[PDB]
Amino acid sequence: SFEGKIVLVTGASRGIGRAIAETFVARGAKVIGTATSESGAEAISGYLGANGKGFMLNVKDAQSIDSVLASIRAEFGEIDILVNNAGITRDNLLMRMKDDEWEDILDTNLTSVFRLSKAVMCAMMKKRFGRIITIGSVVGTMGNAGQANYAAAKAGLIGFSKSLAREVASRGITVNVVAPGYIETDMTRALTDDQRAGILSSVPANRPGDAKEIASAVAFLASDEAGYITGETLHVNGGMYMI
Amino acid sequence: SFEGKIVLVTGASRGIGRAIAETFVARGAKVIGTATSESGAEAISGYLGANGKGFMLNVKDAQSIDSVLASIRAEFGEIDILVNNAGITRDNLLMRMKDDEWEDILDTNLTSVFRLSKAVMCAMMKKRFGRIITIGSVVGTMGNAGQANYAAAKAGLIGFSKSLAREVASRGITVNVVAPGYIETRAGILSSVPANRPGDAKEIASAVAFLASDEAGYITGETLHVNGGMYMI
Ligand SMILES: NC(=O)C1=CN([C@@H]2O[C@H](COP(=O)(O)OP(=O)(O)OC[C@H]3O[C@@H](n4cnc5c(N)ncnc54)[C@H](OP(=O)(O)O)[C@@H]3O)[C@@H](O)[C@H]2O)C=CC1
Repeated sequence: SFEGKIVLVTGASRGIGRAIAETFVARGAKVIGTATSESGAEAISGYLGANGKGFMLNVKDAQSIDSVLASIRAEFGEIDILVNNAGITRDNLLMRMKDDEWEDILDTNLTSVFRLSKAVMCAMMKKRFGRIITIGSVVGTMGNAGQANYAAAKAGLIGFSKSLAREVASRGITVNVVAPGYIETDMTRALTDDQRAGILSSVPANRPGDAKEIASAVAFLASDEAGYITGETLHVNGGMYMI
Repeated sequence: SFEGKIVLVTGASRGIGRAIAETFVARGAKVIGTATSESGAEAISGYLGANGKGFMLNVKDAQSIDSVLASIRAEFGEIDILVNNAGITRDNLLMRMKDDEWEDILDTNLTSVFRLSKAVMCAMMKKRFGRIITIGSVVGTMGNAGQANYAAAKAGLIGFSKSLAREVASRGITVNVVAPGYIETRAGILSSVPANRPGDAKEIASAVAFLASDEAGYITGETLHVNGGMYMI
């Protein structure tokens, strides 16, 4: 149960993000989800109801971050659990990878983790409790052709998390990463059956993952039953990669 | 043997970068080292001698990168072996680390690997041979307090190399990372090294040299840990 916990979930409009926010709502938390557009911000508030609210936040603008967090501080309070789920893919083979594509991935998926962790953990330290969970990817451990930018960012937040964990572990704050595998989004249900079966051939579980299965893992690491788990990567990929 | 191969080592003024550049010269290659100062550049041209040359290179400047590459391709030729070694530290506990310190580590230690690997790989693919080695750090794997920016960049270049290795493995190019531990450039950190001694700069060079050789054509997407037991994977 998360009765009393203030939970921030970046990128919460759909898929993993929404399933994460929906899980915390059902377990008694005050859940704050973000989208990149005001329409998404208001769409989050609709399905969050009275238990939470949606905000428009861009993880690449420090001004947008100071505003939303202050807005969160006024109408809700200090964040107890931060779930970094802002993240995009800008696929290309390296010889075709443009600069802005590399820079966009590092600012959206890696620098975002540094900036939001810096802003929430001052309160987690004085309250001697905190949870910082970032959604990485199996690509960060396994690598993948055409996603050198993506894998660099997803692996970078692991080293970041391990370093931050060592800094704050003695103050009741744990910093962890959930690494999803093949999860069924709407873009999953939109590729050809030839494509679908191709990825499944490398999944021993012989099925795509479900967004709530990532939410279950995020929920566990955030629960108070995981105070001794810090600097860890929890892989949820159905056996696609085994570490 | 490295006869007929052209090597480029970024950041080869001193320490690990120098030992790497000197090792490739000692095994028959034509070597180019880079520094940020025209000072350190002429220092590299000095110790390389008639078998190599130094260049001033700022990996955060795209004009500097392309200019040095043009010179190398005109004076020496296409680069066969890229050793990514440019790197800096600006440590701070996270709530004390200003955004500039996070920016500089990523731009210098991570984005530099993407820029120069991309710039050299087109010729490597046409030759159907290539070696890309990036000097990482034990910190990128074990993590370290006050070094979240350094660790994130060092961990990120491993995710980069794994993906790139999958892209070019079939065309005779391998992409690997050498991860040093405690290398002498207190005893409190030597208390964490079971070897009970610091590593030598040339001990990293021997690693890099092994990966860059034709004997290591089947090693790709791998991190070789040279740390004396500080971390074990
Ligand atoms: N020392 C250790 O224990 C460890 C070292 N490493 C890494 O391995 C390498 C060891 O070399 P080390 O002697 O430690 O570090 P150096 O003291 O040799 O300086 C690192 C190199 O980076 C170059 N450099 C700095 N900024 C830039 C830039 N903006 N553009 C291009 N080049 C730049 C420097 O050139 P100049 O001489 O012009 O500054 C120098 O040659 C480093 O990359 C280090 O991070 C890995 C693990 C631990």
